[PDB]
Amino acid sequence: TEALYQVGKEFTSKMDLEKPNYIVPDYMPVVYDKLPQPPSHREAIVNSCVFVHQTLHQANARLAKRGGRTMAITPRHYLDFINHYANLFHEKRSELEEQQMHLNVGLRKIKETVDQVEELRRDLRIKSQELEVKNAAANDKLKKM
Amino acid sequence: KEWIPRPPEKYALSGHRSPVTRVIFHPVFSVMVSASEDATIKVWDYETGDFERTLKGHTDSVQDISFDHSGKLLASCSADMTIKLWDFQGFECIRTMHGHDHNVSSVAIMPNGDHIVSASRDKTIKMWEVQTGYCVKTFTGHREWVRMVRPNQDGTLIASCSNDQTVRVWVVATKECKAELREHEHVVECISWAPESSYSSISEATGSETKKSGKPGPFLLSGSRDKTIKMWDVSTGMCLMTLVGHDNWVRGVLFHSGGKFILSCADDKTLRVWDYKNKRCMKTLNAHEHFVTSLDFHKTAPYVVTGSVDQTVKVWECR
Amino acid sequence: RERWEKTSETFKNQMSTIAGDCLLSAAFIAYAGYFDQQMRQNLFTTWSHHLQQANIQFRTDIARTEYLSNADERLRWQASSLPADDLCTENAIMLKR
Repeated sequence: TEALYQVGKEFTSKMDLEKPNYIVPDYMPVVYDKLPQPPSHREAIVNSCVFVHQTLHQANARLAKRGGRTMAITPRHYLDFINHYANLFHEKRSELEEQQMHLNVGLRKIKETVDQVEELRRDLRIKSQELEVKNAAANDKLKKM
Repeated sequence: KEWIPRPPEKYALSGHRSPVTRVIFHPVFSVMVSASEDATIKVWDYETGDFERTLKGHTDSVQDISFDHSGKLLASCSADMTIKLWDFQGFECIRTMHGHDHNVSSVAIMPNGDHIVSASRDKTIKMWEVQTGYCVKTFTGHREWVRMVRPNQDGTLIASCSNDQTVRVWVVATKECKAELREHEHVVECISWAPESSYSSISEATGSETKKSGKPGPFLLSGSRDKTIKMWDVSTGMCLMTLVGHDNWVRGVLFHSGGKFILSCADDKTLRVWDYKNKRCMKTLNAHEHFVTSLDFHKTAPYVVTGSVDQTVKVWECR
Repeated sequence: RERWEKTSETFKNQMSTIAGDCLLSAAFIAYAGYFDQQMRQNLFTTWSHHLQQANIQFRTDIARTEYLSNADERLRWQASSLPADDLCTENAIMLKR
């Protein structure tokens, strides 16, 4: 269990995995015995990973007891698990960041659009006023003549 | 050294699709980093002007970026209300501290290399821990948008300029505004302090009298949108002399590494280097076809960089 | 505009659950390959309960097949005569990732 925990820590050190507002549960399902008593978010995540790896052993034992066919669970499975975790975290986070960026740009464009619509209205008002003055002048000059 | 930029450029780097907001130099490597308004922070090799990489973590437009003393971490702020910390060995974001409501404008790591300062529209300056990411203390007293923030040479004193016409110096331990300055004609935008090698050069430049300890005291400078660049005393809070002649709004100021000249950019499309001790050098050099946003001076190399609204970063030799 | 504003508002909450969602999806890709649907579901339920007990945020609404693959990829797989089944979709995802 210690080896799995250490591998998880070292592999996920690059990962963000930092929640400042993390709330420690009253009864945390402790898997790694040497886990710090007030664990952080990263330590909890690594504990969850180790728990998953041991859950696979329990599942294989359950299948063997019933008489089914089981495949050996190896540390290479753990390495694939953490590699997939890293890749999925990076991919999903980057995709979310891209989507939010583009949505923000679109919202800014729409706001600029409505602001320009308000400018267009007052431009139209000025145009109407000048048309009025011109037509009135011409009518009464014809009246003079 | 008597390093002076010259009208001919070396490279005009144009990779950003949006206006560039700030440019800095790597402390040790031959690397210059430019943040722009398209939420992307690009990394270039200024010696040969070669695009190296880009970091696209930020959501909204990146405002300010800053290295540490060792150059192993890169603090960045953006309009997405968050502060990102980048590991410069592999170039991936490692810690994204949140909070500090509304657009964050400036960010800086004081030389101790364990904490970060940040300033934003929410009229306050937050302190963060690099290792953990917890905002431990918040500085209040600015009544308006805080624009640019810089610490001292040993991580004890901080300067915050804002739209409120006041430049406030804050102390790490006591969290009190020891010096508050309200004297500028219009909004102060950019600040930068004096290195060691310049304090002596100020004494004959202004005629200031040494105190009982004999040290001239720490210094400030503040450029303000009123086209004025005013250099200030930390210990007293009184004006020594003022630089006037900038056509348009000033945006970036810093001291020459030798502590002898003044190099500043402004919205006047030009870069101005001015003498202060005897007011001899007044060289104005057109830099960009459009508004010029920020600049930086290399500590040892004879190079300076300027980032402008034209989505172009330019490199000037020093001679 | 309304939809984009809603999504931009929920951006922070989505970012909050990436760790849990990616943990579950990676565990499914790495481990649940050999098992039938019943045991895959049992393993997923056990992992979800453990994450709940550890106060680790994860989205319990989205399906794993939707989370790990986009609609275009699913349409292409169906064009490759892949059966329209959840387990077959999971198998294709594992054959991809």
